[PDB]
Amino acid sequence: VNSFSGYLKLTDNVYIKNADIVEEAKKVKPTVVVNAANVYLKHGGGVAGALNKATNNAMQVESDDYIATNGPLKVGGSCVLSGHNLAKHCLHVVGPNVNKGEDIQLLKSAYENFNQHEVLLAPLLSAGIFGADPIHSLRVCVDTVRTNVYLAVFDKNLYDKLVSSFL
Ligand SMILES: Cc1nn(C)cc1[C@H]1CC[C@@H](CO)N1c1ncnc2[nH]ccc12
Repeated sequence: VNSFSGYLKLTDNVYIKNADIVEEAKKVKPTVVVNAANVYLKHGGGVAGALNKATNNAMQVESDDYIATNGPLKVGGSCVLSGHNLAKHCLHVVGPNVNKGEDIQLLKSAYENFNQHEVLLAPLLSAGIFGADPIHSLRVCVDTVRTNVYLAVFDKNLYDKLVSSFL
């Protein structure tokens, strides 16, 4: 039993809700919140911009030190950093950004990072400003993640379509 509330159950391990991931994290304080990161950990917009703003830019400060030490992530890769006031940890995961021409096949690799964590709050990778088809992202999520994932979808219209079209 966990404290996630109001989710629709899609499969044995995948759950979905129309929610603002910032507000969900603040309420639940999950062990792991997933960020829709880029390889530079520049949290300027999209989910990343919103999560960072909610930390009063502390996420960005920590991220800049991470990059200065380690260099950029790989597309499809991840790193674990602090969750600040939102979660114990933040798993920064880089899905391909179609608006950069990045291989959508890397979306499965991106979701594989979730399997290193027993329970996560997460957005649909490569959705929103990363330009991928959110229906496809949900399919890859369900077919790749085996741990318990609670998916937050900001846009109410898109959520209804993901549910209604889910196979
Ligand atoms: C814009 C945007 N850019 N990216 C990378 C994702 C999004 C939006 C669109 C689709 C949805 C994916 O779950 N997503 C969010 N979902 C939940 N909380 C959120 N807070 C802020 C954004 C957001």
